[PDB]
Amino acid sequence: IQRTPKIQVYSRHPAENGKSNFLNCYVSGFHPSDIEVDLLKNGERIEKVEHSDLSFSKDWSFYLLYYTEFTPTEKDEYACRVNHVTLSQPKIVKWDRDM
Amino acid sequence: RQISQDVKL
Amino acid sequence: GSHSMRYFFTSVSRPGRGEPRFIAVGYVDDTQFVRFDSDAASQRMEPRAPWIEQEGPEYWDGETRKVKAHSQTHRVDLGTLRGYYNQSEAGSHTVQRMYGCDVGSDWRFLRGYHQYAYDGKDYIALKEDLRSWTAADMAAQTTKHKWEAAHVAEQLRAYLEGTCVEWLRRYLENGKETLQRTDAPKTHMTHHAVSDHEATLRCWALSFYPAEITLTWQRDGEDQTQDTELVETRPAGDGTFQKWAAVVVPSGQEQRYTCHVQHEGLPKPLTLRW
Repeated sequence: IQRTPKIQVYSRHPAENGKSNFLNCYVSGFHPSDIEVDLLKNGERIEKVEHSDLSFSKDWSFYLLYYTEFTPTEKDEYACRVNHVTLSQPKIVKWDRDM
Repeated sequence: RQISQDVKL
Repeated sequence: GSHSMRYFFTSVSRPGRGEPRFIAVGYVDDTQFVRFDSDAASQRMEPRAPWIEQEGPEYWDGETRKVKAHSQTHRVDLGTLRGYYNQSEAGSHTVQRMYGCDVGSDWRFLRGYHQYAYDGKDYIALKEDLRSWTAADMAAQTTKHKWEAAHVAEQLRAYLEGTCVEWLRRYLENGKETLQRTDAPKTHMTHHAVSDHEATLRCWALSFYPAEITLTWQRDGEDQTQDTELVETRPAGDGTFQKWAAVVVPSGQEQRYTCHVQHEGLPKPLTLRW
């Protein structure tokens, strides 16, 4: 059984320009567990990204939190890029500070 | 605390 | 309120790319407290919450011994299942296992669990009575018959009703300051419109613990599900959780709508209006 990931991109704390925060990309509901997750700054891959230990929900589907420390600005655009066996091409979700 | 035995399918 | 302790185990075979990788994680309620990664530096069960560090060397040795033995059993299980399902040694496969116990507000036994999955679907599970098994398919009946003969359920029952309950209680007492806390959600409502015709109202719940929460929309005091969106409760990364519920409303009718929040940390449910 294969399941496609759900993706949420959001900050740990309410976003304030010029103040350090954490950028999160939460991927969940997927199977198998093999997944590629990058955080992007203005379309470029962020080098230092950490992640949670693989766990799963009552339906057996996997979830992971990917996160990096960052200082948001008005200029900079952030996103999460995900590839999985269920995806024909990488899926990009932009960070919207109101979601 | 984990269960203290070896369970095999 | 009620509490749980759960362990979650995942092993993945990757032929031509070495031997299987194994990950184990332990939780009390929504707080991870231990981990093991078969390819990580330490090769030991590792702490992930401050209160578990109260446990001594006999514990860390014992839990390390048990989790490593578990990893090796999953390696055996992967071969066993490949045989049961008559599969080649070319493809990648996944074994998962979960077990644990639930207690009520009086910290007494409510329920126990012990179950397995193969390649994303159920394989075998212990029933609520802790005496019998549910086999998911024909292949799993082989495991079922084997476990019934060797009286596995009886041994598991003793753990689930005794050891599991007692150690959950111990953890709750040892980590009282954090595990027994109830952080009520910080709540607010936002308003957004791209047209003259409709607006989105979004009801926010932030910085709450435990993860358990209910967010509902009402219109004129009646529950409203049409034209709503509810996101999965998500981790903030600091031990708290976040959630939002949104509704699309006609321009000029925003005041008909209320957001209702239920959480253990709230003495009574909360009502929000634009």
